[PDB]
Amino acid sequence: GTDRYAPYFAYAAAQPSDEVTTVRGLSNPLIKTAPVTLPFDLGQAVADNCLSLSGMGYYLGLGGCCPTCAAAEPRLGSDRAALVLAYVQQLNSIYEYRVFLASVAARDPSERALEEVLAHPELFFAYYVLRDGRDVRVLFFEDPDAGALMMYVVFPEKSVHVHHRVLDRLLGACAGHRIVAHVWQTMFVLVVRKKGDDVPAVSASDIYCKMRDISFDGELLLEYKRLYAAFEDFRPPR
Amino acid sequence: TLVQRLKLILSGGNLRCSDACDPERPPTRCVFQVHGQDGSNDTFPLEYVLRLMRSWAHVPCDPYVRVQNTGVSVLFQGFFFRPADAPLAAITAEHNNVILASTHSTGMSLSALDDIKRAGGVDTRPLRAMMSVSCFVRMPRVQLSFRFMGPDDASQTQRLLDRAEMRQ
Ligand SMILES: [Cl-]
Ligand SMILES: [Zn+2]
Repeated sequence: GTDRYAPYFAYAAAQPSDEVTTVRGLSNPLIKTAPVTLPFDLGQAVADNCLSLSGMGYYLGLGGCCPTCAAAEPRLGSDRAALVLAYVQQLNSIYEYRVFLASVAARDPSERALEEVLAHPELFFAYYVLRDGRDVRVLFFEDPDAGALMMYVVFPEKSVHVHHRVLDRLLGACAGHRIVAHVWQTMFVLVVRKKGDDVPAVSASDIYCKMRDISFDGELLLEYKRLYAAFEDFRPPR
Repeated sequence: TLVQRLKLILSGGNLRCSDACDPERPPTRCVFQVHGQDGSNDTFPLEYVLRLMRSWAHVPCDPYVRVQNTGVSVLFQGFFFRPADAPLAAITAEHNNVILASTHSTGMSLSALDDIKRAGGVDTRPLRAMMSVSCFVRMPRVQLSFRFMGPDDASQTQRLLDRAEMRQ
């Protein structure tokens, strides 16, 4: 066997001031980033974990050692008490959020489709969190392995980096929804679906009235039509 | 006596410790209880306390620490022997994340830790690569990560080992 630690522990009992500095000194993590494979459940990522998706591969790295995380750190350095209350208050007013509503407008512009979207407020919370930390596109489809609907969060760039604080907020706001990272036709997508709450009584008729007054960008609605066409034969696993 | 040392080891962090052990006859029962309240992000020096328990005993043992989600805080139960049925994290050195739901628990014994250390090609030289538990209390869940930590300056650690070798 091995007893190589025995001379140190005899010394550590005699020198307490050295024991404090030795324990505190063990701060540098040996593994700063580890490879992952898609489909990847984001629920496997802890509070300081960041997700990186690229042609270089898929990685679950430590935020404290990550340069992409460090750059965004002064901008989103924001309390949960006001964060939880923020997307709850912003659920009442959906006018500025053109990207979210345009997806509903392009797919099915009826009040019955808007009734079903507003029935799952956690999906707007997912979009709100991912918007802050930017140019994402949402797609609503029916869950064939659950009368509930699932959301696809399509990323615009060939390179993707989800901040450790951003996915901490994302998982927290969507407790009751499973978030899995996928790749479909060179596009990185996050599938937000029900796995198994203080939310306002959403008036579907009032937002539907506002939708008629709102003038959407034509190029964004056709983009959604093309994106919905591309994600039809996706078939995400359970 | 061991609680005095454990409180000193954890003095740097914000982990509460609860207040006799015979070196010739070690107890099968729980030796220590380390608590971590909601919101906290403190680190537990797992490998260090497990190896400290091995040096404390003069009779062959396999020290074990159980990590539980009490549904309010994180619980770290200390043992000189892994109790029958006690859980062990199936983690590797690279893949070390464990998410604990309310009332659920995981654990780590020195022997199982040594197997992980050797399988991951990690350095066995004293205090060069030490496993520590990084815990994030995100209610109702307890997020754990069994990461290997090294010193910021290895030249300082090698000199400390010489000081221990000198006094022998
Ligand atoms: Cl999925
Ligand atoms: Zn990062």
